[PDB]
Amino acid sequence: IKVRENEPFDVALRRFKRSCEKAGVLAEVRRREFYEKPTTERKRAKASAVK
Amino acid sequence: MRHYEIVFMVHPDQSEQVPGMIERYTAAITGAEGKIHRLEDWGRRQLAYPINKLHKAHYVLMNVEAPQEVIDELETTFRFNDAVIRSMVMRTKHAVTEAS
Amino acid sequence: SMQDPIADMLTRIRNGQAANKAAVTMPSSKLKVAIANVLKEEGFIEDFKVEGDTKPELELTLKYFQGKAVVESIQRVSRPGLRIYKRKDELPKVMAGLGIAVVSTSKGVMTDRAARQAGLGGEIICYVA
Amino acid sequence: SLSTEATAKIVSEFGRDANDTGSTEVQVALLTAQINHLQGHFAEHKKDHHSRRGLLRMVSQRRKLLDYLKRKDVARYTQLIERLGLRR
Amino acid sequence: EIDYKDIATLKNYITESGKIVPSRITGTRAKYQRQLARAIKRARYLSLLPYTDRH
Amino acid sequence: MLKAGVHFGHQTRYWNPKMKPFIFGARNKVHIINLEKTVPMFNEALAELNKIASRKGKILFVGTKRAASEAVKDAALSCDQFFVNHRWLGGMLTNWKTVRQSIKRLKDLETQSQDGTFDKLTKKEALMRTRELEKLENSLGGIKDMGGLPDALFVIDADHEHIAIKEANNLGIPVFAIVDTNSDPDGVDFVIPGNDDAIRAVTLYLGAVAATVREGRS
RNA sequence: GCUUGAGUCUCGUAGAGGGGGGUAGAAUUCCAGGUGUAGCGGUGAAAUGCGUAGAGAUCUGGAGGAAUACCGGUGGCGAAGGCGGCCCCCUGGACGAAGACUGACGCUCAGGUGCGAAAGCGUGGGGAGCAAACAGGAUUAGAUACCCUGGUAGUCCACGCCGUAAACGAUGUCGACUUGGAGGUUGUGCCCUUGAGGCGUGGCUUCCGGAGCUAACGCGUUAAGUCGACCGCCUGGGGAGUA
Ligand SMILES: [Mg+2]
Ligand SMILES: [Mg+2]
Ligand SMILES: [Mg+2]
Ligand SMILES: [Mg+2]
Ligand SMILES: [Mg+2]
Ligand SMILES: [Mg+2]
Ligand SMILES: [Mg+2]
Ligand SMILES: [Mg+2]
Ligand SMILES: [Mg+2]
Ligand SMILES: [Mg+2]
Ligand SMILES: [Mg+2]
Ligand SMILES: [Mg+2]
Ligand SMILES: [Mg+2]
Ligand SMILES: [Mg+2]
Ligand SMILES: [Mg+2]
Repeated sequence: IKVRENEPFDVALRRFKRSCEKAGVLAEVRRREFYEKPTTERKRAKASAVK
Repeated sequence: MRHYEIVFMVHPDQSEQVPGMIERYTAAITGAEGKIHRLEDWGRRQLAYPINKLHKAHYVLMNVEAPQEVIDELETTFRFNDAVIRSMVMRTKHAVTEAS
Repeated sequence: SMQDPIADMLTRIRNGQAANKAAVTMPSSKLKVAIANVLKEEGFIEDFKVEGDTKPELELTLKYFQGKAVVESIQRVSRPGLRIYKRKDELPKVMAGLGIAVVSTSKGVMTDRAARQAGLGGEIICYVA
Repeated sequence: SLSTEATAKIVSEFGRDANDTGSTEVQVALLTAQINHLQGHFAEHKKDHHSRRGLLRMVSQRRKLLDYLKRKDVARYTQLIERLGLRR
Repeated sequence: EIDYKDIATLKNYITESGKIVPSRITGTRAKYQRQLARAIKRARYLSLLPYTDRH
Repeated sequence: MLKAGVHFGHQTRYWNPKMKPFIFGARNKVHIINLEKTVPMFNEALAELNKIASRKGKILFVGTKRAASEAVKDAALSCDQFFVNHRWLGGMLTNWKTVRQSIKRLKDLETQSQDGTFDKLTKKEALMRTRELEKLENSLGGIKDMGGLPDALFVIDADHEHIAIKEANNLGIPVFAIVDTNSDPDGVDFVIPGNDDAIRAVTLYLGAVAATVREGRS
């Protein structure tokens, strides 16, 4: 989120934003509501993460 | 008789009311033959976020054993009294001491 | 439920047998025993035992002959839903003659062979072979 | 869900001694006791359907028990319904 | 954990932003992850902890 | 009574339930077999083994795993017995009459390695036909001469020999096998409990079989 | 009569179980203001729309409704429907450790009664966002659509209706019996607690797999296996869940 970076450099270094928000809870909340269908999405998202 | 934490937090400006407030609540609860097992006047603490405008506000902890009734007529007074910017009364599960 | 306990016995055999299980036990009853008796006397079970007193404990030793079990099939016939009562001329003979039919009579739990000789009939508890 | 104090009370008011907890009457009695208490819970609220299910449960139980008693000791039955104050 | 007042222990179960950290990271037990969050929630309300890093 | 210096038992979870009656294990999350039950099974193992070996022993020491294979190309191999120490070409018992010609090729080749045609053709064809030989060589050694039908079969690890046992089971070939805790028995007429893949339990019972077929009727 | 089935009693545990009252921060929309100035918005591309009565952007204060990020998980509760911020109040169920009391008091249940998503209906209320209808802009041969700009009912609360969903595990309930393996969750007994544990012992659950069962797929101790008690239901497709 915040980086108050300091002395001798110019590079972005903001690899933090791909550690929480951005397209995390953002591509998410963007569009179709969902409702009971996430349940189905996150149910297939465990059947996968078994092996 | 049940237990509660309770931890109302008062407004800076009305700081020197905090002693009278505590005197008062203790009186009320003791009068119902309910005891009082901890008390901690944490004073002016700094706020995480700035609740209600104004950062930093005066905290007070309690820990009481009193009949679901006087604990009832507490949040009311806690509402009425716009000097108390938040309150909270909690679980129970037997008394407590020190921590914090 | 526990409502028919004899079918429960019949099945504890049937099952354990197909599980190649040496023994098998169950709450006892007067009735239960008199049957195991017949099972033994006709050589289907190895030997029974009632190790109890207040909470009786009928216990049976299953036999296995070749590789098989000795009980190729054990079905209930009568049952609390529908009770079967054959006269005597009507007594059913299992596997032609081989295997038996456990029948209760005005004189005790016998086999169809026995009951036929006795000259009587009654409730035909179950079939065994 | 009824006070250990109060539940005990009734055990000592309908059984041989306290400990005679399972005595018919005693069940029928501390059910009654709750059933009645509860009638005020559901006086407010009323939309507390779920809890209501336990209450119905309570009734149908005590009913079965009451029935069984009458079947056994018809005396202890009448005495009980009079003294518990029901069956009209 | 065993309590919210312990903001001490707590501050190491929340990201910079203040978001409650998944149990697959804390490596914490179940029952406790709940006691944890519950106490964190509890601590945000009494302004002993931020909801957001925006303050 | 024991002899097995160290084959005790072997194999941990993967136990096959049916291998209960030959297990008393529990050490450190792996079961030790019934040390004293493996034994009365050498009674019957080597007994009906030697029993058919006098009446004339034609065995087939079937065993594989690049870490135990060659240790079957020995008195197992040498004496009154034949062996397979590589990938068991499925249907080699069951298609013996197809594979029979896979023999004619082997011979008609080595019988012409240092014999017949050889140093002629190309200096290509050479080890560019002993790539043929070295191949058919392993997997199809113990076949070579068969002479007297496969008659019992000694097999190393019952389930790892899925096929060959099954084949036999089909053909009436009594299958003597040692079956770990994990392996499925009953495919085995003469079942030999205990470890199956430690360099010992092999050579031990393995060499000890050679040492009873090898001699039975002088 | 009996104590094992079934209840009752004692202490405790976990829980988005139900009902009621408070309350919190993040956001959106709106109102006011500061600064700032020519665009913003939107699509596949556009246009309708919005902005010099100063929009968007940015900061500040305020009002309002609705839902509760992270925790969060083949995680948890409930009879099904279904139930996720925090707190108090009322309350249902489940499970476990002991022992004590009742003494077959039980299982199932046509008729009956209760509950029962979302939509929809009745009266008042409430209304930020979403959005049937409807308007406008597009696309298109056509476009009563999919896309865009708007937007009414409704979605929110109270009281009362309606009683249906692929209301699904498309698997009625209860009880007994029958090889295994790896988890998750939740009690509890024992061990130098001396390891963050170690060995057991219940409840609940996920994946996998044996016999067996099956048309096959697959099910598989949470059976679709082996049995019993009771109940609902099927008898070619269409016609019709219609008259
Ligand atoms: Mg009887
Ligand atoms: Mg706001
Ligand atoms: Mg603002
Ligand atoms: Mg409760
Ligand atoms: Mg209704
Ligand atoms: Mg509705
Ligand atoms: Mg309405
Ligand atoms: Mg639209
Ligand atoms: Mg229907
Ligand atoms: Mg389903
Ligand atoms: Mg159903
Ligand atoms: Mg299992
Ligand atoms: Mg499976
Ligand atoms: Mg079944
Ligand atoms: Mg109709």
